Amino acid sequence: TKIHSRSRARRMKEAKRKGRHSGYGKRKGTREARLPTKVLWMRRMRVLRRLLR
Amino acid sequence: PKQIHEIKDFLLTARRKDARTVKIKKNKDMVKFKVRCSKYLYTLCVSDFEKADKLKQSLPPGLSVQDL
Amino acid sequence: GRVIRAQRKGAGSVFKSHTHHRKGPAKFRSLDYGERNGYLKGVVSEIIHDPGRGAPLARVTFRHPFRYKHQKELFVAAEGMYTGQFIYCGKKANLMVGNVLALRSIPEGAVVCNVEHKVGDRGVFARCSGDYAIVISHNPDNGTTRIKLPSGAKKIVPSGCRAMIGQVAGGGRTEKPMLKAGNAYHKYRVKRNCWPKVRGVAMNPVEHPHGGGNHQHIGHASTVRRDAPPGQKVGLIAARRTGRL
Amino acid sequence: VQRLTYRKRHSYATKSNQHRVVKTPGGKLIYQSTKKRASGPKCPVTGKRIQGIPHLRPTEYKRSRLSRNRRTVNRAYGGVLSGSAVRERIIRAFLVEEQKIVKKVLKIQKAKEK
Amino acid sequence: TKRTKKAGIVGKYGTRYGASLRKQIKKMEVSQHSKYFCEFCGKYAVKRKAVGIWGCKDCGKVKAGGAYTLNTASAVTVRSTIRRLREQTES
RNA sequence: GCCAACUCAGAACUGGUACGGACAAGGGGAAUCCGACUGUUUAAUUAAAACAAAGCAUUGCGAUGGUCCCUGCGGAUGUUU
RNA sequence: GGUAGUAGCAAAUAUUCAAAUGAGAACUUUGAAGGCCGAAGAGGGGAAAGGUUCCAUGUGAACGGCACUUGCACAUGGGUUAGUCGAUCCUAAGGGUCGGGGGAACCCCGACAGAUAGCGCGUUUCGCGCGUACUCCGAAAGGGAAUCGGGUUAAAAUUCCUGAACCGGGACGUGGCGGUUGACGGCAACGUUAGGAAGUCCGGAGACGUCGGCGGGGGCCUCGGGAAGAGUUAUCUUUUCUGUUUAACAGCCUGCCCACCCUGGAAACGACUCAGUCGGAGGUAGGGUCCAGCGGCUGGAAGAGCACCGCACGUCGCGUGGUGUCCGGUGCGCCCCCGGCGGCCCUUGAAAAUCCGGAGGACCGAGUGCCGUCCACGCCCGGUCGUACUCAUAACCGCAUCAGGUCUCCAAGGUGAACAGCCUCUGGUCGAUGGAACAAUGUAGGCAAGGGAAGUCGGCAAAAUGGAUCCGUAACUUCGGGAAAAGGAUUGGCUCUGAGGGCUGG
RNA sequence: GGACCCGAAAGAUGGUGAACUAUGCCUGAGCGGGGCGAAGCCAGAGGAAACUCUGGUGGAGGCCCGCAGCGAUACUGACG
Ligand SMILES: [K+]
Ligand SMILES: [K+]
Ligand SMILES: [K+]
Ligand SMILES: [K+]
Ligand SMILES: [K+]
Ligand SMILES: [K+]
Ligand SMILES: [K+]
Ligand SMILES: [K+]
Ligand SMILES: [K+]
Ligand SMILES: [K+]
Ligand SMILES: [K+]
Ligand SMILES: [K+]
Ligand SMILES: [K+]
Ligand SMILES: [K+]
Ligand SMILES: [K+]
Ligand SMILES: [K+]
Ligand SMILES: [K+]
Ligand SMILES: [K+]
Ligand SMILES: [K+]
Ligand SMILES: [K+]
Ligand SMILES: [K+]
Ligand SMILES: [K+]
Ligand SMILES: [K+]
Ligand SMILES: [K+]
Ligand SMILES: [K+]
Ligand SMILES: [K+]
Ligand SMILES: [K+]
Ligand SMILES: [Mg+2]
Ligand SMILES: [Mg+2]
Ligand SMILES: [Mg+2]
Ligand SMILES: [Mg+2]
Ligand SMILES: [Mg+2]
Ligand SMILES: [Mg+2]
Ligand SMILES: [Mg+2]
Ligand SMILES: [Mg+2]
Ligand SMILES: [Mg+2]
Ligand SMILES: [Mg+2]
Ligand SMILES: [Mg+2]
Ligand SMILES: [Mg+2]
Ligand SMILES: [Mg+2]
Ligand SMILES: [Mg+2]
Ligand SMILES: [Mg+2]
Ligand SMILES: [Zn+2]
Repeated sequence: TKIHSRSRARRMKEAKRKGRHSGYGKRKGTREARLPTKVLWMRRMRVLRRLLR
Repeated sequence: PKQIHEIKDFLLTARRKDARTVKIKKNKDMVKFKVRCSKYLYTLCVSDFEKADKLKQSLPPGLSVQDL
Repeated sequence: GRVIRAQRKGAGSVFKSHTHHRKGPAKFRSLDYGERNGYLKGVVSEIIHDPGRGAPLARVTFRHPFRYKHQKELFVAAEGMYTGQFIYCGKKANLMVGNVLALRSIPEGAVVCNVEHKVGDRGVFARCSGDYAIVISHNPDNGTTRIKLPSGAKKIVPSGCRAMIGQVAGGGRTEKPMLKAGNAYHKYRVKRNCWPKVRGVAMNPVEHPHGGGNHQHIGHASTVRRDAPPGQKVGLIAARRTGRL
Repeated sequence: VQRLTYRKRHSYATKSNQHRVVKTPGGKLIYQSTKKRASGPKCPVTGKRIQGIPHLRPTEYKRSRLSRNRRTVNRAYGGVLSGSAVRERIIRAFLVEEQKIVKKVLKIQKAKEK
Repeated sequence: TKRTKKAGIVGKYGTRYGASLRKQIKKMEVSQHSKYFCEFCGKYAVKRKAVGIWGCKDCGKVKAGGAYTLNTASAVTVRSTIRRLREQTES
């Protein structure tokens, strides 16, 4: 099979985890499309309710 | 296919008329005895090779036996 | 020179009623000895929605008078009736909402629904949601009861005609504005192909007396003869008057 | 990324054309037809499911295909009415018969008095 | 926060159909979607299933009532009239 | 102690101020006329202010009936009121 | 005939080198290179429609708008295998009818004017009891009895081969089960492979809209470790790439979200979801029952498949042997299925065949054999027709190998909000007659100093604006909007800092 | 009278088409990613009270940008 490597993708993932390529010039979707506040609220509610329990 | 968990039940199954053939598979960790009947294939797993050999000796004379 | 829409209605085949999802006709029990002389008890098992009908319907289970089986009926629901309620049909049935009684046993001033016209016809008057008939008076000499119908007309019927006590459930439906064409589309989709309606003055002359003209206008009186032939009888048919009150 | 095709000449995604993807011992994915989801028996009085009976297609309940214990419940009206419904029916029957006896006795006593 | 000054439920219609019609339909919108007291089990669990049909989620009783309200105004009057006539007949 | 994800917000340094680097992707404002709006229309010159629409008003009719189809017999509205 | 060897052959990025064959090669085949389709494909299948176009061999002439050694052309042969996939069965809108009513009649209405088909029990084949005028056609997407891997052809396969199952029907034999004539256990939900029964009656499944959130399962995507092979290696790279599989069916286990049962009796109210909601009509809590599964283990089943490493014939052994197929993580991810809530309706979103269960108990048997038995095993059978192939920038229609039209299933990686645009992997493909030149005029696509609509009927066309983050936003208004009004600022790379979690252990 | 030959727009009679298109009915199938943020619900602040205000949650609409699908405004572009 023809070569199609994932090394560049893995390196880019590492850089993004380090915090690279995440500025205002690298964002196309809205904050909501990137990560819904509903998802964030659900996570927070689950965490806090589990702690209280 | 069905599994028999007892050597006595395996012998009872192999003694019946419709038992066509017996196949003995020799795996690394056990021995499998398979009886071909009219409706189902009955498999008995023996962990110990000594009881496996004893069963092989105890197989009825009139039943064909083959080794794998 | 073309058949008009009102004329084409009668042939049907696209103007037939849409009845695929309906639950069968709603009517009283067939009049029999038990209802004629005593009373018969049934139980309300379900209240259901009948598509194309504003009023809800009630499924009622009765014990067959002379057979070992269940007698199943579908009544036009009266307001206030509930599942598990006991319904009593007959001449001796008590005067309670939901019971079916002969008009001879219903005192004057009573509110009833699904009133029979002919004894045993199983109900033809005052069946729509929120509608009712009112018992006015009795005439024992000829055995006839007078009733006021929803339209306000007074009608004389045989005193043996049956009627359910109370008014039809679902009243006040027409008060709500629909606000949009989609609601009317949904409403008439389960009734018949009668919507939307094209105005006669918007058509060409060939297909309507109101059609034609360089301006939109009827061009002649919209009141027509009672004996005007089909295709010519459009507008306000046999109007005794027009305009505001 | 193996892409699949229908195994039959049904080319439309209807309710009766539901499939699952299964990996065969030959190392390749394949479709396998799956039966439509069916609701099990329901109690007419309470409207809730009847316990002790699996939810299968009507033909899967055939006696030759399903064991008796799997399609029977050992109680009066078992498999048809729920336990609470049966209890309610028994209590109603007993109490109504008792009240009928009471009414008959009261009528007899009134007739004797008059 | 007070999301709407006066629109309330009819805010779903935006700026369509006219203020008078929106206000007129507000009453039905509120009533048909409100919960109602159940006389059979003493709970506020009666909800409209379809026009004229009101079912209780707790005890399961289903009643025939008004198109957009559990009890129409005329229903009480009819009940009172029927009760008066029945009492007159029975006495 | 062992694992786990990409979201967010800040601070330095740095490039010929380049950086949503291709791609992707509203021009805006002040008024008049018409139609309320969404919808529909002359397949192959007209998509519109035309048609429909919710809303408003008028007319007939209680079944031995109103409207309509049919040579006739009988039918649609009507599983209706 | 002139027109005239003239008009034309120009959309869908693109071909090049070497060799083989052949009289003849830009166009056939092999290899190499350079490109495209870019998964809502130029890939892999179906429905209709076509009808042999499917596969092999060969080829004078015609045809394939240049050419051909070639082929969806021509000629000679071959090819479509079913109890399990469909039709077949059911009924939908409706269609066709008896009788009756009309009609000169062809015919019209259609169960509406009427002694219905028949159905069960025991039998001297006769008797008894039920019997509301169509037991007809109508879906290769509605409903619905049953099959799975592995292998195999030039062309067929869930149909052929092997192995292993299942469904329907028939008849008996053996064993087992009940007789307290018609089982046992659990307080209960209910459990156990069996465990009476006729007319009659009742319930359920089949069986159902749409939208939104959340949760579970299968497949895919993705990260790490072990091992096998391959790619790169002037330099670095424990790194890059590929694969590391488990079908129907049987048993056991488990028991999501719900539902249900037992103990007990609650305000200082508690429990609880993302959202709701629940509780003296019995909550929390403790303990159980049941339901789904495309969940787990075992048999099937490693003997199979795949990868790797060897020996051998070396013209025809479909030959012969070994090693591995292992252990974890992650998620508003993508496709499908399921569960449970909530929103919407003047809209409430089929029927029947068929199957299961239940109410009743007429009737029925014996003492070492009788009567029953939906239990286990054993035995036999399973018709007819379709099945090749295309499904389209040449296999259907459009007079054609026409840039048009024609229903639907599957759907990788990167960037990015994104089945947007752009690039890439599997798969496919370079098929649009070729060569030389770069005049005018055109078609399509750009740029242009200074001015900026003076052009024009008219800003037609083009240009300008555009994503995201922050600040800010007027008149008017039906108070819902206007609104992205308007108007301003920022955006790369690199190196960091802070915040936001899970499991285990008293 | 066919009436030297050829020629109408029409009229009548009897049959055939809803494989295109129009409408009703039955049964199936299909429709990214974002924006605005109505009911309902939670918490907090102000106030003497009445009551008002704020921050969250949720996800309504014949609502908006927009892919597929469906359609067809302008160039009065190409072709003609
Ligand atoms: K005419
Ligand atoms: K219409
Ligand atoms: K109109
Ligand atoms: K006119
Ligand atoms: K006018
Ligand atoms: K059971
Ligand atoms: K719209
Ligand atoms: K419009
Ligand atoms: K338009
Ligand atoms: K109009
Ligand atoms: K009539
Ligand atoms: K040749
Ligand atoms: K006749
Ligand atoms: K008939
Ligand atoms: K079918
Ligand atoms: K096989
Ligand atoms: K269906
Ligand atoms: K729903
Ligand atoms: K299967
Ligand atoms: K029984
Ligand atoms: K085939
Ligand atoms: K086809
Ligand atoms: K100008
Ligand atoms: K001018
Ligand atoms: K002449
Ligand atoms: K058609
Ligand atoms: K349709
Ligand atoms: Mg997103
Ligand atoms: Mg006008
Ligand atoms: Mg007549
Ligand atoms: Mg797709
Ligand atoms: Mg060929
Ligand atoms: Mg006849
Ligand atoms: Mg039949
Ligand atoms: Mg919605
Ligand atoms: Mg991924
Ligand atoms: Mg192996
Ligand atoms: Mg019984
Ligand atoms: Mg033709
Ligand atoms: Mg991304
Ligand atoms: Mg058609
Ligand atoms: Mg737009
Ligand atoms: Zn209640």
